Amino acid sequence: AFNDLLKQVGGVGRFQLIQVTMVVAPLLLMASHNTLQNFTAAIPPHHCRPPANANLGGLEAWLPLDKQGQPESCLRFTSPQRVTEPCIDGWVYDNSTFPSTIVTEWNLVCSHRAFRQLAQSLYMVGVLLGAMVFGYLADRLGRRKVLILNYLQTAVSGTCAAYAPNYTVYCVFRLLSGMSLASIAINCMTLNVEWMPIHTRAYVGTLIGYVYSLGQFLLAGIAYAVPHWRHLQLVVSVPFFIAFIYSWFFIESARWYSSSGRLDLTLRALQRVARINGKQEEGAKLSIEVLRTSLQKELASAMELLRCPTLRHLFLCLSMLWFATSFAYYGLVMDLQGFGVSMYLIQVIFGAVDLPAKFVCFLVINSMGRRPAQMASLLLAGICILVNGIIPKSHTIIRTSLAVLGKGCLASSFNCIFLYTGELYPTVIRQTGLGMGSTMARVGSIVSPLVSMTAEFYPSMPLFIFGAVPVVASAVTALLPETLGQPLPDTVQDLKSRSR
Repeated sequence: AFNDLLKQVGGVGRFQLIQVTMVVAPLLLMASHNTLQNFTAAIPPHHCRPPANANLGGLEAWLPLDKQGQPESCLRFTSPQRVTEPCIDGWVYDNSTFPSTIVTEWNLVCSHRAFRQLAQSLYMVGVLLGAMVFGYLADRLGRRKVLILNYLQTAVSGTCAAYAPNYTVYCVFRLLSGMSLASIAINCMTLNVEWMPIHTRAYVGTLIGYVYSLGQFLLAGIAYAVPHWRHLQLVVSVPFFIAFIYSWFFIESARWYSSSGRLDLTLRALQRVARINGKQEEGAKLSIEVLRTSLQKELASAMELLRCPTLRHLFLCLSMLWFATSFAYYGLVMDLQGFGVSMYLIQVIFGAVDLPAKFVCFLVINSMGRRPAQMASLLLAGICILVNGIIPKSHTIIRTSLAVLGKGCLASSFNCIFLYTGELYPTVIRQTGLGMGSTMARVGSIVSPLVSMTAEFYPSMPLFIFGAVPVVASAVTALLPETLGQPLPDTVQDLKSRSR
């Protein structure tokens, strides 16, 4: 087995530490890139600019007032103070907090407000495309080469977005940045796991969860330090140039070399790692014949998820769970400005709640089971979001606390569904099923900004939709079997025997 060779060349040695750390470091900026528009697309207060030929009755004589006494954002009087007209001459933006965003840069307000959400969706479209395209590319070219390309693409596209001369160019490059960043996240965990012993593989996924949580803190600090969107976009993008330079020194996974029919490449990688780990004597004992015997034994389709009636029910129910969790998650975390508290503080608190959420999810999963944990986390998240849509916006502390609880619950939902999905699918299709679940989540993050556009017509409709979907999904979990205390199924036959 390949695990025996890995233990022979050092187990979790110096090479594993160095390479895993270097590969995992860009996931710190992953959260910044995923939710950057909260700061780069922040919406400052705005109103119509008065006619140029007019002399400032003053500005108040030109602006109709809303029900709360504030000037209207999208209408001005045709004559100084009652015929209203849109902002023909543009808008005046309050620059006290956010001096420059893509909203102020390209006037993404009023009838053009939806372009802000379209840009977010196009980013998530790139994330979806990058998962599929670079998932195939990593298999043909290897994890190391694709990571090298992804770092360069992320650095170049993110920098180009910072220097975009118009909205269209910004969207194109944001989409390209999402393409490579999705591959970075996917191939970071594939490359690191393939170089780690099987009994340490769960720690790799756990460490990645801690890194993403730390990235939310990092975005808060960077955005607060760098308010200007062009500078902010640039500053989270150029670190990937550094990763691109040192990624050349990555060692491709010996397991991928063997699966590609290159044992001499497998041998060279293993001996290099043995040299780094101080196990040169063990590495010098390796040979193509030794590798051939060990990997002889080790060396279904996604359509079977729909062709098999037994696998179809699980796939459909899990797809709803994966979709809803992501759909509600990005519905909530991309609406930071809507809580009335400073977005930097909320971003900090949102990152902090991930840690107790995992601990509480860990406690519930092992005690009650995966199904009640998945049910409760989705149900409570939905209720929290739904109640947030009812409470008036003036109650900032209550609404923010509910949002934090809802965000923590959805983080627990993410933690449970990944573990639940693997124990639900048989070993023949488990990797395909986990990939299809992650795909459904990526679809949810595409749809979520689109639903957010409905706030233009009904201000509270997005929150109701973001809350209703997980509540419905919480009922879907009731159709799933409980996996706590069960052996992992191997074939679809095991699935039917378990049900019987």
